[PDB]
Amino acid sequence: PRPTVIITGASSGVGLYATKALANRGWHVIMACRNLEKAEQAAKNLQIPPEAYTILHLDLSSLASVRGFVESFRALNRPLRALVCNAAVYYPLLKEPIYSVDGYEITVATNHLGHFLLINLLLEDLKNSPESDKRLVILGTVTAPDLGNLEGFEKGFKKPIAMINGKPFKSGKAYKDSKLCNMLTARELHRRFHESTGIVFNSLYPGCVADYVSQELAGERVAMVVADPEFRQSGVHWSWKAFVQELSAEASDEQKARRLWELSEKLVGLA
Ligand SMILES: NC(=O)c1ccc[n+]([C@@H]2O[C@H](COP(=O)([O-])OP(=O)(O)OC[C@H]3O[C@@H](n4cnc5c(N)ncnc54)[C@H](OP(=O)(O)O)[C@@H]3O)[C@@H](O)[C@H]2O)c1
Repeated sequence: PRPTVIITGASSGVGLYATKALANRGWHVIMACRNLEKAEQAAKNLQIPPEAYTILHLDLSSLASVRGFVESFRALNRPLRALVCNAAVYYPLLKEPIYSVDGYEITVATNHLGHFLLINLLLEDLKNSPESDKRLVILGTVTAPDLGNLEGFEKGFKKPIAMINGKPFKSGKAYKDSKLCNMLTARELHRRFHESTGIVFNSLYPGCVADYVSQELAGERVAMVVADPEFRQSGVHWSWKAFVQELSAEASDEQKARRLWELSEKLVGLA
């Protein structure tokens, strides 16, 4: 019946090669992508058997699209074994911010807020699934950049607010802030839900993937964290030969992780 894993941002890079690696291991991969034609071209391009994947539309920068993707996935009537939050956007050259359809600065909106809504919905599916070895894996970063007292979120994160700490827009820092949000979400997931659900919640940094380690190897590392018994440990950040990486003070701040969660629920319409 083939275990089922959802991978966001599966049409390129780490996510595409993770799709390849898990399809090779006998999994059925849901490629959750925003450009359906680029995704089908990429899967064919890597010679992934069509039995092993299903492409569904997901645009993380639109909260309505997130809910639409979840609807489409649930219509397949496939029990979920794992979720990989891999998609990310980075805009190195912007000097002024870009806002999502929902009104949110696009880097944080895509990399954190859209994933945050997706996680909260698909947690329901992981809980209900009868699989015994269920995992939610978040792609993190090397930096283990600062959210202040989350003033930008406390005020609702609408234009002209463009940074989580409410200070002036900086595009490179917006990216790092968004990856710190990913790390804090992985930590709060473990704290709140690991004992209650038995789901393994962790993160990983696969290495520096110019395009240094290859995209193919990075994808294989994602597959190990998803599938291999040696990585069945909740609440840890894996880094590379793999080791448990101690996190920064800000990423280990449990009050901040909880407050980020509460404010994020509000911003995505879950409160
Ligand atoms: N590259 C590195 O060295 C490195 C290092 C550490 C961590 N990471 C992390 O690894 C993960 C993947 O990175 P990558 O290097 O493989 O980058 P990538 O090749 O540019 O792939 C990013 C994927 O995310 C998707 N994406 C962007 N916006 C989206 C949206 N609104 N909705 C749905 N999907 C969206 C992209 O879709 P499109 O194909 O349509 O553009 C693309 O498939 C990220 O979380 C990144 O932070 C990367």
